[PDB]
Amino acid sequence: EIEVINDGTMIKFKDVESYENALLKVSAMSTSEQVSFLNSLSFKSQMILMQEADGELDKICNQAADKAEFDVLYEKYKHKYGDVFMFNTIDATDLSPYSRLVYVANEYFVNMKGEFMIGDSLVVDKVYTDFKERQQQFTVSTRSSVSDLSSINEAYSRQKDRKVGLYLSVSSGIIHANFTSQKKGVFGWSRYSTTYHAKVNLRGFEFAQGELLGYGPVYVNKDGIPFAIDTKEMGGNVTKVFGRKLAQECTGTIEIWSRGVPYDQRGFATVRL
Amino acid sequence: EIEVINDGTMIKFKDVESYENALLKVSAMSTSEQVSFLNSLSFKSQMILMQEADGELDKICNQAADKAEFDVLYEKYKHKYGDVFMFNTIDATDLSPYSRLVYVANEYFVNMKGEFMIGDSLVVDKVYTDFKERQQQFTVSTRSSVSDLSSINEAYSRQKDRKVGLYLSVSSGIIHANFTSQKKGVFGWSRYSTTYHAKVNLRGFEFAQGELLGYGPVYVNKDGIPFAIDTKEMGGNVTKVFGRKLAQECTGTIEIWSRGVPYDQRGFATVRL
Ligand SMILES: [Cl-]
Ligand SMILES: [Cl-]
Ligand SMILES: [Cl-]
Ligand SMILES: [Cl-]
Ligand SMILES: [Cl-]
Ligand SMILES: [Cl-]
Ligand SMILES: [Cl-]
Ligand SMILES: [Cl-]
Ligand SMILES: [Cl-]
Ligand SMILES: [Cl-]
Repeated sequence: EIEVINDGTMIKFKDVESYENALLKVSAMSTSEQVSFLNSLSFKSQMILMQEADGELDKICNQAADKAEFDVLYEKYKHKYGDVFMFNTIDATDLSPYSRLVYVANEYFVNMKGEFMIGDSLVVDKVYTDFKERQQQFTVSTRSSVSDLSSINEAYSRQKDRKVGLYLSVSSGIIHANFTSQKKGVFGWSRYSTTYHAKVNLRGFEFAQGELLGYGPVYVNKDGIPFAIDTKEMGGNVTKVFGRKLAQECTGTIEIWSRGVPYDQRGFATVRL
Repeated sequence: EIEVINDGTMIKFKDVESYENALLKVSAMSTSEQVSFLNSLSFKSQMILMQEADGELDKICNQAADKAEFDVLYEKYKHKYGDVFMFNTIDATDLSPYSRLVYVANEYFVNMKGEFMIGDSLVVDKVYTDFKERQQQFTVSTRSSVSDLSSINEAYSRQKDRKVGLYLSVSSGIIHANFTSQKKGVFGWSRYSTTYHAKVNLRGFEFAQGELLGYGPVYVNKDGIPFAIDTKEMGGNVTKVFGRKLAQECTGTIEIWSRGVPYDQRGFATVRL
């Protein structure tokens, strides 16, 4: 038996067996079935609040005309849900509220204080102290990592058994590029030959164009001119004069992929030279 | 003019113009053309050493019968190249030596001490203090991150505009699962409905099988039995009784992907419950 006590503010189970059984039966239902089974019991659990919280976040993203308006709405939203729920302290672009619960499926029966009862025993369910405790791990290593536009002068894409990079530096107006590629073997990562592919869009820039039809290498103006680099097969450590600076600042973006790293998985970087 | 002095141990350029020109012309050549142009000058540069270092690492991976033998070979290799070159201090599976040079294309002309000359001026080229200084960045954010088998009880795949996760925890033998999914909007990440896909291979495990043909939910033995989970469309925060422990330890692996995150980009995790 499931009993709603303390004027619809507490779920009480007969014993451990009743609780574990109700958890299995309720967690196996569809969201609508769960919402209706809880409506049957006239009990608002943390799960019903999560439905509401998620519904309200989706509506805030739809009514907000601009960032400043969203910021006003979202501050009120966080204040509203930021006590029962927890927000992402690592990535501030992740807007969603989170359960504080370690034993996640208990969300169906815990109340607004994270409580439920087994007979005369009160269970204050196990919670995370902070969001960082939930995502905490001893590892630094990942299967895959691809750089975004917040990476400065360094673009990479490390996949499961192939890596590619484009590293930029500048000495007296001369821009140096390092094209890199590795393959995962039985003993680890080692350099291997590949074809490099880049998409360069830079301001105040001259490209060090390679020899073509017996003309060049020559500095070709690419000031705000997007262009592509599709090399021939080369080693895993290629060093090149990438170009020169025409102005005080050389800004823009770079994208890098290879024969082994597909365009979809290309690495990005903002250029500041 | 390019002049090899101090009995083939130093490259001397006439002026800055000669150096910048030779750097452009040499960096635009093919690897073989560069190796031959340097052989023409009877000068061994850091570039020729990198060719040798890379060639020797590839040969060590081919002659090593096992890890312990490689370890003996690779210790001697590191000692040999670990002064002129730099090894990866962050990822120990990355075996390759690295240039200490900031201005990478200078590898063609720098000697074994990272030197070259402009007339009577000696240039001790700019180097990185440590490997960490080369990979150093202020950002924590990436475009893409996928967990590997070193991630314990948490598998994820965060792509450019879609995320998926499978988080496991255990309370008194009852295993709790959290299936998560987010989409990137104009204001950031928010929850959205998707179809989840998992590949589970666990020891000492009973799966909490959902209702099928009016039978269950029921605990089905999956002790060392690989099996798949292909859900129907569900929200971005699904909580489930995943199963139960049959023994003292529940170990194995989990793989997670979704309708938005393709199988290729599926996240991994080792399970220890
Ligand atoms: Cl009452
Ligand atoms: Cl990006
Ligand atoms: Cl400069
Ligand atoms: Cl090209
Ligand atoms: Cl390849
Ligand atoms: Cl001499
Ligand atoms: Cl992996
Ligand atoms: Cl346990
Ligand atoms: Cl299934
Ligand atoms: Cl989708």
